[PDB]
Amino acid sequence: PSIKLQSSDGEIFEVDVEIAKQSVTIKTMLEDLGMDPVPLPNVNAAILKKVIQWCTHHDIPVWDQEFLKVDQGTLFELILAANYLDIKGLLDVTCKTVANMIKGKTPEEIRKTFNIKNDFTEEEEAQVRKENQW
Amino acid sequence: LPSGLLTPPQSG
Amino acid sequence: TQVKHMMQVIEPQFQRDFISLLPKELALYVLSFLEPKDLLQAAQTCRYWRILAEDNLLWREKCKEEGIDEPLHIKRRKVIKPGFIHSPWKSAYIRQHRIDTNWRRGELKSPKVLKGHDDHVITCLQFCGNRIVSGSDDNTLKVWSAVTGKCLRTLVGHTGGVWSSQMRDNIIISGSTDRTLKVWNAETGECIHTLYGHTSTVRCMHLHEKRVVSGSRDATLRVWDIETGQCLHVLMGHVAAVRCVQYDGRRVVSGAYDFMVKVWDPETETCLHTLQGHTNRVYSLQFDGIHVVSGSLDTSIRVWDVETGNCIHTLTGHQSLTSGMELKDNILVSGNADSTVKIWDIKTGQCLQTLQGPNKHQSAVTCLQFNKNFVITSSDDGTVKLWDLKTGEFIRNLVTLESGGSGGVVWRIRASNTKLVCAVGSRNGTEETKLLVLDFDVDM
Repeated sequence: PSIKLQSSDGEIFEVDVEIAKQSVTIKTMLEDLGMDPVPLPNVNAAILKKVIQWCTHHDIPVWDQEFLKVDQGTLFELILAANYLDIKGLLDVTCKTVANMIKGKTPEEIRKTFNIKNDFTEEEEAQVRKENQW
Repeated sequence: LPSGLLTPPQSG
Repeated sequence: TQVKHMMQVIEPQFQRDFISLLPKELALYVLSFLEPKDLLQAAQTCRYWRILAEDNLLWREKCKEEGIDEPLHIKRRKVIKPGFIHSPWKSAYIRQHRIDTNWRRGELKSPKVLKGHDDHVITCLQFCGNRIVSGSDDNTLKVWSAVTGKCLRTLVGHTGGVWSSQMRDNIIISGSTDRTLKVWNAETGECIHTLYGHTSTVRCMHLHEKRVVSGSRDATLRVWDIETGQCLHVLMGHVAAVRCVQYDGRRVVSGAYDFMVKVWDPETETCLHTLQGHTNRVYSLQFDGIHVVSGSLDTSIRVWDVETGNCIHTLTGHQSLTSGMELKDNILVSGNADSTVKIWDIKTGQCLQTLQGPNKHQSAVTCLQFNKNFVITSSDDGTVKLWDLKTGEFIRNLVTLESGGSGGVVWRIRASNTKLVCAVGSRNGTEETKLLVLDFDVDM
């Protein structure tokens, strides 16, 4: 069969159930509340179109690593769509992809990657380095 | 007996 | 909570970064994928991050990782301005990391020297939360304080040399050549029981709860009640002296000079199994309720199945007497007169590591201790060495007796998470007998 879901944008998507039911949020509204067109206020056509792509495709696997080779803005979007839609798989993979961006040590280097300004005062930074010494 | 190891002296 | 309480008091505003903008929870889900080494760097990024990285529950699970189970609630007082709600689990994790680092490359703080047992030998050592008990052939035992240094009591009573010992907070048990065992009160230092039954020297003993089993040169073992002071059972079947024993409350396992290892059911004074295989005296034993491990003068170490009596592995490789062994989670470490120490997996029989190399011991390994990170070895060469258990590499010499090459010897060692107790002396007069207590604790 096939169910239809409406993004926040107002765009309708046709997706084979089961692929869509990978999202427990969508699953719940379909089997429990019975929403003809499933309204997804927190996900826009753009991102929704991406998660559907990830779902229809189902230690970071080789592909999800390529599929998430997107820019930060998107990743941030996927984290939320996954959480909102409740897709444990997608959520893990994306959050993990962000974590890997930190694994590499060096406070100064982690900033260049996430911007971040060193808002620590003379003494504060010195103290922070002392506490988290390795 | 290797040096550094011990046992009580023989009793009988 | 707690992390929320921090944001609304320090007020870290306007951050142009990925995690500062994510809902609190999702940032935490993300930070969880990092290893402690990282969480510590990430915490130095900025105030916002620092506050997140201090999520108590993120660490409670990271402590279960290193097996901490106990968070530390530290030092109070007149706060530095902008407060910070520290994570007990985090500080607990860091404490351990610093302790490990102290052992590894710290900086040897001169140890407390505890003089005692003049011109005599220390035959057994016991270390139990702050209390140290030394056994000697001068016929006495001395209870010490690992904290101060002082001798608290001297258990005088035996008429022969003390050669075996056991302890469990305030209950000390000794085995002497005078053929008796004695139950003492560590605090008052008074003898409360004298156990008669053995006719020859009481060589070994293993304590489990309210019962103790002793092995003697009379070829028998006796199971006693530490409270009543009565002898409950007598295991007869060995032809030669019983050198080592293990007791888990269910079965008694013993190794004797008849090249045999016997498994007993004490209640019915019956020998369930006689393990044959070693071709010479068996000196050491270890038993985890499932596997009995025996070390012989024959060079081998055998691993047996207590239930069937079947030999499972015949661990070969050492070249001389395996004097001491330690078993834990199917990981075995053996100290040998060939001056080597070996680490084995008694499940597969693989010899994971041999501790040798340019800084190996020069003579027989007299004692050893180990945990998930290190192996600690003592020798007649006068040193106590620290080794990395995972790589099998030498780390450093914790103790280096100046008289090591001319008589100075380290007979035994006991290690707690935070300190090391060494029994030192010499057969000639180059080293006064004493205990050395090293402290690897950290200031927190």
